[PDB]
Amino acid sequence: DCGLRPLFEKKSLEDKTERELLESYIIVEGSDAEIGMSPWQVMLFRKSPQELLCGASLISDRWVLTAAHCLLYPPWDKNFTENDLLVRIGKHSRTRYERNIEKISMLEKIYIHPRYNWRENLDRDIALMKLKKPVAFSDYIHPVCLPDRETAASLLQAGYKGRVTGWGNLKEGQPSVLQVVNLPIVERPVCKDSTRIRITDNMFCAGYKPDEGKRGDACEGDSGGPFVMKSPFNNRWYQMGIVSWGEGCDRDGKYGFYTHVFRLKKWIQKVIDQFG
Amino acid sequence: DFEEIPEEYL
Ligand SMILES: NCc1ccc(Cl)cc1CNC(=O)[C@@H]1CCCN1C(=O)[C@@]1(O)c2ccccc2-c2c[n+]([O-])ccc21
Repeated sequence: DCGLRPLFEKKSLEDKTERELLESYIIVEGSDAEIGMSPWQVMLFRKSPQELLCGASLISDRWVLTAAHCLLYPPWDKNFTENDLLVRIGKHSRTRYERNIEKISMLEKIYIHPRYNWRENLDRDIALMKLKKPVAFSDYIHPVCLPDRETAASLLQAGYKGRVTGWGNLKEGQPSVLQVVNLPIVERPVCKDSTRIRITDNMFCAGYKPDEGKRGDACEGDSGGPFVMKSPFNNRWYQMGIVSWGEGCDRDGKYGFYTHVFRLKKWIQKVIDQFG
Repeated sequence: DFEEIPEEYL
């Protein structure tokens, strides 16, 4: 039942911009998310001091996906343990406690990819978090699907648009509610030529180039969030990427880089069945 | 500037 939103697909209602995504299959400069638009959106919350740590996504009733750098990043002296954080699911407002809507879960264990490269280019920027108890699904809490080889091959193409969501900075400035933006996947050569950082096959970049006019990008605080696409084949939402890194936010000539979820699916599956 | 969550969670 993954990728089918209770307030949209399940009731045959479309959100205001999903059409833009479909037409392409041939947070800075975003907008307020609609209620129940990204039911898999998760907020990584730091216990003390209470503050936004990163975004994340719900992939089952007991597993949450995020970017490895959100939990481990030596350059900024970041090395969180499971007891240092909380997972807030089903949220819309950034700072308010959404009683009767959101659910706060504790972390049982954190799993960082063994070959995550924090010292150079954030290669394999991915991590899994097992919750102590399963969260109950609702209109505002629902898992997103993970892509299979065919899904990735068909939708991970230059020009095809995905959607990124998060409570991060609005400019390189904090939003009241969850922000959303649809961005086109950019061809590899362009991504590589826009930076001095080495790009790998475990990442893809997205965003508009200066000649396109439109803008948009993830920013600090959005890391760990999902880059999703709605399959035109089965009408389900798939998490194709994880907000990873970018030079600044929404700068002309630059692009946001996302962890290639399918490429690391092997690792994801291994961790899942090995640990419950 | 975050509200404050129920004590059970903390
Ligand atoms: N920068 C905001 C931004 C814009 C678009 C996206 Cl998709 C994601 C993000 C948020 N992610 C980050 O900031 C991450 C956190 C870890 C270092 N990050 C970088 O990005 C960053 O460009 C950066 C910024 C400041 C200092 C050092 C570094 C750095 C070092 N490496 O090896 C790769 C990428 C970066």
